[PDB]
Amino acid sequence: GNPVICLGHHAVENGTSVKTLTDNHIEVVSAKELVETNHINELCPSPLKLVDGQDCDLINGALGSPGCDHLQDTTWDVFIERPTAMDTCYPFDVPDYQSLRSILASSGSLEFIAEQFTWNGVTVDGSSSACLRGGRNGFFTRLNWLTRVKNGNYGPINVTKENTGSYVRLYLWGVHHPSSDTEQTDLYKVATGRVTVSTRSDQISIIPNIGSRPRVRNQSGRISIYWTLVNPGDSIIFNSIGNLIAPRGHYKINKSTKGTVLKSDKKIGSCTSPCLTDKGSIQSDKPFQNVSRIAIGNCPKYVKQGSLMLATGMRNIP
Amino acid sequence: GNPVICLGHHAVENGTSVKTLTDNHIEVVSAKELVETNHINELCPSPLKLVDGQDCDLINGALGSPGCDHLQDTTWDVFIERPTAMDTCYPFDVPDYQSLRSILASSGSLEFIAEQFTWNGVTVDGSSSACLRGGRNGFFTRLNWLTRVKNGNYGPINVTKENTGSYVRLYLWGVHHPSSDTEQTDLYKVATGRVTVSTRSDQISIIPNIGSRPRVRNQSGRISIYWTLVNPGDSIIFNSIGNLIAPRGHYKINKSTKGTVLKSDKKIGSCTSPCLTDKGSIQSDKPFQNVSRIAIGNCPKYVKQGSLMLATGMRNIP
Amino acid sequence: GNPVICLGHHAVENGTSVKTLTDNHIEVVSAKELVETNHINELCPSPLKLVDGQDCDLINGALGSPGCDHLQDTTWDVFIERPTAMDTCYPFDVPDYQSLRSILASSGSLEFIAEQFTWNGVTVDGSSSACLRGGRNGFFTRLNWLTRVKNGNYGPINVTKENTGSYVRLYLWGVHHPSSDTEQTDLYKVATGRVTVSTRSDQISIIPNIGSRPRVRNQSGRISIYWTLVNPGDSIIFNSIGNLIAPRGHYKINKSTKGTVLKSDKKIGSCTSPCLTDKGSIQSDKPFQNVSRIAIGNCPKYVKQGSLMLATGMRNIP
Amino acid sequence: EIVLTQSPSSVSASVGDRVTITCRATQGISSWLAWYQQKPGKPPKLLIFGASSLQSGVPSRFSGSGSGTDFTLTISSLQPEDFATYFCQQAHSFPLTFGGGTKVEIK
Amino acid sequence: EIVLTQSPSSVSASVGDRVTITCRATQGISSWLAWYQQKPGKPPKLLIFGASSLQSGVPSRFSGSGSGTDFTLTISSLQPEDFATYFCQQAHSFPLTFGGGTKVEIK
Amino acid sequence: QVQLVESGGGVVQPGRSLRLSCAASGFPFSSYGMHWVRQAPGKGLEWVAGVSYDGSYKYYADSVKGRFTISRDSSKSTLYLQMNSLRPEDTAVYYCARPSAIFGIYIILNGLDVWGQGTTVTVS
Amino acid sequence: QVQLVESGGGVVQPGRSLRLSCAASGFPFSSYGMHWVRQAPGKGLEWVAGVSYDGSYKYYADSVKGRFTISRDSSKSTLYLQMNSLRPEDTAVYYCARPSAIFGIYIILNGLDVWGQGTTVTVS
Amino acid sequence: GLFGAIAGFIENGWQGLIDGWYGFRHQNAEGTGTAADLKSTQAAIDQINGKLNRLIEKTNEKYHQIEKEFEQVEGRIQDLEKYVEDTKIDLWSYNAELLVALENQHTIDVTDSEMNKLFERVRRQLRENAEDQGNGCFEIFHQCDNNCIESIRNGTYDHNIYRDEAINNRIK
Amino acid sequence: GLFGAIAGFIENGWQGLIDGWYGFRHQNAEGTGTAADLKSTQAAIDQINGKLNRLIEKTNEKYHQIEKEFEQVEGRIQDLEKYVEDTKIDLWSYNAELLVALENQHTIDVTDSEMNKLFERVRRQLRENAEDQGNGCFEIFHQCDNNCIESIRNGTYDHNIYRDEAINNRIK
Amino acid sequence: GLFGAIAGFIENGWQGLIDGWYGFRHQNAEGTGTAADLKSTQAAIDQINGKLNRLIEKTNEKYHQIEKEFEQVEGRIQDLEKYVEDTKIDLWSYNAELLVALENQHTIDVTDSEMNKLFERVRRQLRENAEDQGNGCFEIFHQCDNNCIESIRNGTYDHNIYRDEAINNRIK
Ligand SMILES: *[C@@H]1O[C@H](CO)[C@@H](O[C@@H]2O[C@H](CO)[C@@H](O)[C@H](O)[C@H]2NC(C)=O)[C@H](O)[C@H]1NC(C)=O
Ligand SMILES: *[C@@H]1O[C@H](CO)[C@@H](O[C@@H]2O[C@H](CO)[C@@H](O)[C@H](O)[C@H]2NC(C)=O)[C@H](O)[C@H]1NC(C)=O
Ligand SMILES: *[C@@H]1O[C@H](CO)[C@@H](O[C@@H]2O[C@H](CO)[C@@H](O)[C@H](O)[C@H]2NC(C)=O)[C@H](O)[C@H]1NC(C)=O
Ligand SMILES: *[C@@H]1O[C@H](CO)[C@@H](O[C@@H]2O[C@H](CO)[C@@H](O)[C@H](O)[C@H]2NC(C)=O)[C@H](O)[C@H]1NC(C)=O
Repeated sequence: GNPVICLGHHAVENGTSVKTLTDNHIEVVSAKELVETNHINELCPSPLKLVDGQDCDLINGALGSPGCDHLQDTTWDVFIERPTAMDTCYPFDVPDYQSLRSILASSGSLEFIAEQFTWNGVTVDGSSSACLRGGRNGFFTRLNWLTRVKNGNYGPINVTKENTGSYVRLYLWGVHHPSSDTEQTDLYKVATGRVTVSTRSDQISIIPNIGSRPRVRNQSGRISIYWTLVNPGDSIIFNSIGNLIAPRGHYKINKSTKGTVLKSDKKIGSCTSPCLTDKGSIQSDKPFQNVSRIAIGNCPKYVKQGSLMLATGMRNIP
Repeated sequence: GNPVICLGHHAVENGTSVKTLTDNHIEVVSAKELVETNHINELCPSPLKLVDGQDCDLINGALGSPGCDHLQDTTWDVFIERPTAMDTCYPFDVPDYQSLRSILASSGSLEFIAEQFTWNGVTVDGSSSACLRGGRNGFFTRLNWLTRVKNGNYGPINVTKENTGSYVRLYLWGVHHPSSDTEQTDLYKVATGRVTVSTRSDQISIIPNIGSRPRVRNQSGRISIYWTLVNPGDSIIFNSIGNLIAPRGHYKINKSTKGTVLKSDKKIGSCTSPCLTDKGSIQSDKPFQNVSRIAIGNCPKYVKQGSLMLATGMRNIP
Repeated sequence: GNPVICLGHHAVENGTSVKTLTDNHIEVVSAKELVETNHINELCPSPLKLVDGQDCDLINGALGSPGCDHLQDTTWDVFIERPTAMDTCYPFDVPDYQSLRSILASSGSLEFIAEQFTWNGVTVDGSSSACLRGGRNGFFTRLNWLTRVKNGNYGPINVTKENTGSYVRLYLWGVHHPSSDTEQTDLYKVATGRVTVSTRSDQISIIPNIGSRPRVRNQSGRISIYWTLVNPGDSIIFNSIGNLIAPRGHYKINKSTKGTVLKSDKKIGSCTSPCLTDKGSIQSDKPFQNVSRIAIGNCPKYVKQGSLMLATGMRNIP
Repeated sequence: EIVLTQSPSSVSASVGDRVTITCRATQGISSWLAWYQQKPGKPPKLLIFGASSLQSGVPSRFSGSGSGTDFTLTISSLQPEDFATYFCQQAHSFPLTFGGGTKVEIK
Repeated sequence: EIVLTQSPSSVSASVGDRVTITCRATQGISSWLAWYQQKPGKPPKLLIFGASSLQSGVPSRFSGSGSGTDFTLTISSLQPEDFATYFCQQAHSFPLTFGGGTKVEIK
Repeated sequence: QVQLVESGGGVVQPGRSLRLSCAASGFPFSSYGMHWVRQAPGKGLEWVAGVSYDGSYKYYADSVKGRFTISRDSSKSTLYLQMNSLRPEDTAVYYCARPSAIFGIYIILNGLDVWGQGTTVTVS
Repeated sequence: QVQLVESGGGVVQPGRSLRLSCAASGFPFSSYGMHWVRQAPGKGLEWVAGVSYDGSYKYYADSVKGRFTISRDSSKSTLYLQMNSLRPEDTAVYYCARPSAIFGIYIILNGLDVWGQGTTVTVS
Repeated sequence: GLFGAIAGFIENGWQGLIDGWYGFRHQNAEGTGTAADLKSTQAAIDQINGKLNRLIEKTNEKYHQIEKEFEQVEGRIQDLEKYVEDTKIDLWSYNAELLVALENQHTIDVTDSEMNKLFERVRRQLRENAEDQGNGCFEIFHQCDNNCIESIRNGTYDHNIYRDEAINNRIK
Repeated sequence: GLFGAIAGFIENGWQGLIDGWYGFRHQNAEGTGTAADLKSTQAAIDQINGKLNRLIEKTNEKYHQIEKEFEQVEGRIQDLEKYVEDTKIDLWSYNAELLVALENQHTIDVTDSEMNKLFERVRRQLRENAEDQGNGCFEIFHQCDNNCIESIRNGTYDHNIYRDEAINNRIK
Repeated sequence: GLFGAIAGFIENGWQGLIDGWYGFRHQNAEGTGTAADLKSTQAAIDQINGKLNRLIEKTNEKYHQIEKEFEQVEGRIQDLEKYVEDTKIDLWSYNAELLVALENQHTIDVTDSEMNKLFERVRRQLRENAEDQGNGCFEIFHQCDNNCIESIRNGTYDHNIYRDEAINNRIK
């Protein structure tokens, strides 16, 4: 009956299963999940500065369509476009639409630096029954619809603006595509218009085309939206003999530095989370996640696995 | 002379060499190769549904050029373009050619939904000696060449179609670029044509350009092919005063879901393999491969190495 | 007093700290740094063949602007663009500027294969005071400014060149955008010019727009630069009734094969290094680096860490 | 015993400053450090166990570091409620040691 | 011993059905399971060894799964010649055990 | 939910005795080891006593060895701090603290998760 | 090419003996261990006997221990199943089977690669 | 495990051991008992926590990215934007799958090692006064009361004290 | 190897061992013979097969991708489409090279562990009746017939049986 | 370490050991001395150099790439060209961080093993003529002059020579 001293290890009744290099199902004592699979279902307004357009996409907000009166002078870390966003103004397309959106979203600012132009020889402040602002004919809050002098000519426009400031200026302008040769002559009196916007390094000129497009808000014509950047020291010139949709100023190119846009339909709560997804915010300390590939902020890395169990204990053998 | 019991391990005469963290050449008893380097040299028609254009590239098949009669209503998991494919019709270019061929290849279907149009005030079904179908002047089977009324005007076209179905419609149309001002007036009677195809959300308008191009099939003119998508509820409008190459219907936008195009020259065999490459099919259970970076299907991951030996046995020491 | 034999391991006074899977700070005897952080501050001209434009960007060199006389017929493994590069000729823009730069840089050659054209019915060798070559009105060395016959017409241009060689010909041409209806008629006598360059498989046609642009070198007009590739067996046709900026030959498409362009301001030394960066060359045997993401040649892989210490010795326990 | 030395003994800072605190012992206590927040007249609240593991519910701005010899408590963006006295705890072997206290006043 | 338990004991199915069979033992037999095909009056043929490794020449529709405790034999697209009785084998230690047989009939 | 309630702090004279108590609520008290930590008023925290889960292994600070006695009750789920031979050096705000639990086991030697409200012991 | 031929199956009375043989062809027989597996007619497969490559280590089923005797021969490359004390329980279709070779070792304890045609043993 | 202590010559674990990961379990004249060992338990937790803290360092923070969901087919550019994102997700998913599978193989090896570390420490303590039964227990060939047992568990056991007694009880 | 049994104190392997990965080789009065060991052989194969199955799971299946061969220079877009593919191929090639080298380093250490595992098992069996010669063989200090040898190889060897003979033959 | 020799039962290192990585340190009648051990030192160095040569193979050579710096906002194309480069750098930085941490964890374990390897070798040499003190030192129970010491360090020591003297000094 010699004394015996035994050496062993602890175990538990129900252990967890983890993967190793040599097995798919090894039961260990304790394990921690490394894939986050839950989201709040609400977008947390902290610490990231959010902006809800909530009826206005980002471009409609930049142009100043009726619904977007609340987006003026807004600044954001993340802009939130909604699926319920609706056009409210004259029908328009944007060549390279996705780029202008990305340029606006990255700047993270809708501060419109207003400018006073002298459009010599044209009627200004045109409106359209397709773009109603309070049951009244209106237009884009950041665009000026120029038309021929009353019973007169479309006096040629040769306006210029020097970039004195230290920042790069984004000018938003457009070209009106009429629906009939009557409209083109009723408005600008030239049978064929021309719009030429240029800087010292890059340029773009458009001659508008007449024709019928599907009626949107009882309008067959269109307005093509373009944009021109002006670096410090450079000068921009708006030269047009017809169909110019003039700007009222410029936006300020800011630094990306957590500035982007997120397309989601979730409401903005009062929670706090440094990670946003289209499905809602993520509150986790886990490295990975299967919530969504769309992840803005300090987020876990999106993976395809829904569960990756890290062994935090020895082998469990009851 | 006490009894001795020894403990050891097996060995073989000729072992295999493997890499480890601390050596480039370690001889182990047994090893498996993880990099597949062999291919069948034929394309297996199972389980992936293949389609051989075999004289017609995808776009030529979509337009309906002479050779592509056999491609009508075909469906595929992988379309196969050949290097021996040849243009057979009126010379044409396609702005963003690779985008429209990657839309037709993703959809994985050449089902043409035929529609009846009423092009009011024009001759229809024009043909060219540069596009022969059985030693006879023909044209793209999915396009309608519209010219002026015989000894008359090019009655202005304002045809529309509303998307009533639940799918997105892909319309294929074009614009004729004549060779001389004679041909333009001889065909559409206007000095300068115009083609404006539009929906409610996106538009495109083209005014053709007269001039000499290199003779292709004895033709100096060209046709610029364009495409317009129409979402459910939207409407498309073909508005033109000249030079319109009209459609005869639309294609149905399907789901990607293993639908693509592979540019190969290998014959389609009778084998079975879930992985296709430009160099033929791969039959393997290995994780990696050095056959080709072009791999479609359940394929091993392409690597640069030609051999990665995994050790499946102990250290061999004879 | 039995004899004792002890077994141990060496140690040092000051060890090095490394990271493991289970600790951020473990002191081992010795350790090697894997991230290179130092660069020469000069660009080594060996073994890579370098070319300094040094007042001329690549595109200006390809066109032949005044400063770029030293870039003629140069070949390079790496072209070097300086920040001090300046425009020196008639103001010009390039649609898809970045692509033409990429095509020229990857070819790694400014060998200009000169050709003799017969521009029938025009004055040749035009020059502008905006483009001075030795206090004298000059022009791009690789472009030919065509204007109407002296007190005559702009006799239509219908020139064609067949590709007989085995290589792909890059033709650099342009379109002049005049500043006023006077200039257009003063130069080419048509109210509206046209430039149509085309091959058998791809084409492009431009009708120039008239109007004011900001004065650059006392010139309000512009010249849009385009390019056309011609495969062996194919022919290119220059058709123009006005405003054509004709070529003087073509460039030979070469193989990428260490051919690119690097934007740096560091001087070219006399050192030797198989790796270049925008901040200078890297002379290291380390796997990683934090010098610059811009790395050309046999370079360490850019990482975000500044110090990754690999343990090259046992644990150091004094 | 094992002696803990907190440096500095006190510090004043405005809201938003990058605050740095050190706990400093003698033996190898590799990972057994515990940082505590303390308001006057209130019991402590465990902030960081394991010398880096953030406690459940504690904001992510609180961060701990160090291993074996040199320990550190870092706070990225200080908040008005964070004005408190901070204590580190040795947990390698008995007896349990604590520090001299590192308070954060107003500046 | 080690007792194997095949489920179900028989099944009827048409050509093209997703057939599932289970082998079910007592001890940790790691990954040592061998599935066999058997036509009446004919000796067995090894279909799956290692409980997952497809035998050479056996079509890719036959597939095996399981580890340690629960085992499974799955057939994706049944064919007319695949009508047979199926047996699983324990191979962890002596004695060698087989199952009760799982026959596939015509439906 | 989970919290620890303290009691026993009062005004006492040097040389005599007191007993403080810490009643647990909301967690398996008998599974954890427990600690008593005293904040000497004016100074910082000072660990004084600590007991294992069963009550067989008891750990004391060098200042109170052979002077204080810790114990615990499983039926009542209460932690007893029996103080003998008091003196004004032992004047402190007493805290009962619960060492944190780690992945699988309930170690006695770790950081302290939950504290009591703090009951003051004054020795005049 | 490679296969196993069986023989010896006949009609026998209980209590007596038989000897079944399994001739190998097309593989290194003396390198593999070998097994006898019997399919009781009506029931499934039932392992009965197995032998190592050299023939020094023999493994039997609990129903036939001390009753049957397995043996092999390198010179004839044949497998012997000497059955004594037969009884109708032993009535079965006998199969000689070959355990699969894995990695580089010719293990005795694995799945069975090659089978014989099946020789029926009837005991009335 | 690589050492074969856990799931090896240590048949199973002890659920009654709740204050530690490794412990002693004795049988002497006065009775029986079980106590955890701190050093071994502490070392194992340190290396698990040490690798847990390494896996949490928040280093992924991106705001402006590329679009990852599209409402209309576009072709070349969309094909690239989708392929770029898919290639990334694949690589990170492999990085994660390999990391977990590898950190677990090491974790189970570390704990198996720490169990063997404790056993080897006790083996070297008694060092002629006990024999390895094989199941992780030591037959102590001398009287060892509870104070003697504690001296083994806190590392103060002097083998020279019982060497004469033990060698005699083993050899004869 | 980390344990130094294979390519260590076990000088070399046995090519006559064809029925197993680890085996016994004895010399008693009746003669000599070699037998494989099943448990050690099975544990090694299970861990090799286990990691083999892990490396075959078919997870890569893409159909629509980006073009990876070009018949004309284009510039910006083509440069990106190439750089994306090149970046992917390099990363996967590294992921493969590191995987093989790492799994092999582990594989060789596992087989070296299982060899030492078997040796340590037999060491604990005899446990005063034999001594470690060093080469992986035990000098059994008592008569051990073939039935005694098999008792060591199937784990039924009772050391108390021969303890009296064995100690006497060792000490004197 | 996984074997617990270095930073384990070997208390600390010897800075006087300047001619190797592992060595002997004895005390016999004639005096005391230290000598390195080549075999253990070489095996460690060859496995550190073997993994050092693996990490230097120059395989990264790219010349034409995509632009990674931009002087003007462009939008969609620039977003992708940036996001591609960012995705790559992240994946390589992880490939580098995991590589170092893993190679170090293995390195420290290899050296800990080579230490335990040497200790085990000498243990098998003396056999019953020495006992494990625990600190990595063996108490040799017989007279062992410097030639006897050298016989232990170069592997020629015959235990059967001092077996009678040694057992007698241990048991009594
Ligand atoms: C071209 O065709 C369209 C439709 O075929 C014409 O537009 C429609 O006008 C009616 C008027 O009651 C509206 O209700 C429809 O909504 C319009 N259709 C569309 C698609 O917008 C259009 O007027 C025609 N153009 C010309 C110049 O006659
Ligand atoms: C993330 O992964 C989890 C699995 O790890 C997914 O969910 C589970 O789905 C199964 C059905 O297959 C249910 O039986 C489980 O109850 C679910 N568990 C949980 C925790 O959700 C989950 O759907 C994945 N999420 C996404 C967005 O893909
Ligand atoms: C895939 O890799 C293999 C090598 O691992 C390449 O093939 C061999 O090429 C060498 C010459 O460099 C010959 O000596 C060998 O006989 C070849 N072996 C085989 C099996 O082909 C092979 O070419 C690579 N495949 C591709 C498509 O590059
Ligand atoms: C590369 O990484 C190093 C760090 O490893 C960076 O530099 C050091 O910067 C710190 C301050 O943050 C100084 O205290 C050190 O003295 C610096 N050391 C060296 C060697 O520079 C370095 O700036 C990084 N380089 C780049 C280009 O990012």
